[PDB]
Amino acid sequence: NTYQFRNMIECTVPSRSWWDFADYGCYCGCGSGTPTDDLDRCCQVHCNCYRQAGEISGCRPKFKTYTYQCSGGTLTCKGNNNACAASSCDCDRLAAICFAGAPYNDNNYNIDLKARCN
Amino acid sequence: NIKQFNNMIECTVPARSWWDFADYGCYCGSGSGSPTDDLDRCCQTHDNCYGAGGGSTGCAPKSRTYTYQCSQGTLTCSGENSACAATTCDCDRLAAICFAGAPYNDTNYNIDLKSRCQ
Ligand SMILES: CC(=O)N[C@@H]1[C@@H](O)[C@H](O)[C@@H](CO)O[C@H]1O
Ligand SMILES: [Zn+2]
Ligand SMILES: [Zn+2]
Repeated sequence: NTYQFRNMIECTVPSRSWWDFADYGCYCGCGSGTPTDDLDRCCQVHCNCYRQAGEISGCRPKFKTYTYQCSGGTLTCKGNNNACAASSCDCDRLAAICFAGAPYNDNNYNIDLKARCN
Repeated sequence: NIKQFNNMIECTVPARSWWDFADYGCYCGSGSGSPTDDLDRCCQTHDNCYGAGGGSTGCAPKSRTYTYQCSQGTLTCSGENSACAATTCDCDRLAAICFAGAPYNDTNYNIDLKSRCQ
């Protein structure tokens, strides 16, 4: 669920408030257009990841509670997870790890989506 | 679906595109915090409407394709829509209708959410 994903982020990127990713580029907040950079593409793969999970009957990625452990840059989705929960958890985790390896460009935060992603 | 909603929006507000609402206030885009104005509210209940519709078995708002019609600024959902389509459709036309009537404040577009949406 959203809350768990927020933790993975604080996990892999402690030097930043999860808000730093609530409105970055064209995808961190989820949308469309040309990803403005590596970090934005991270979010691009994450939205698409959520979209595939939605194809599993009854699966609401945004709300599905899953089992994971986030231990200092280390993220682990637990096996006790079902298809929906397992898929959701791997989306968030991979996105959290992805953020950790992509530079964060202050320019790309809160950009004009109408003009830049359309 | 959202493709149909994007267009519903233009039916009632042809002078604008859905993009003017993609990043407006604290909701038109996602969801969190205190509504900013009437417009930012139209979006709050739209999301709520979707949340109510998700409760409808097998119903996926952003993806369910419904049968609607736009005729000179006025929207109409057709009858042959399944329980899920009909609900989603209505959600969208009420939102579209709510957007046309609310005031659009440039000052509340592209806002720093990390400071106004806690
Ligand atoms: C609270 C939270 O983490 N919300 C995430 C956001 O961080 C992420 O940037 C965006 C795009 O992937 O998807 C949202 O669901
Ligand atoms: Zn452990
Ligand atoms: Zn923004």
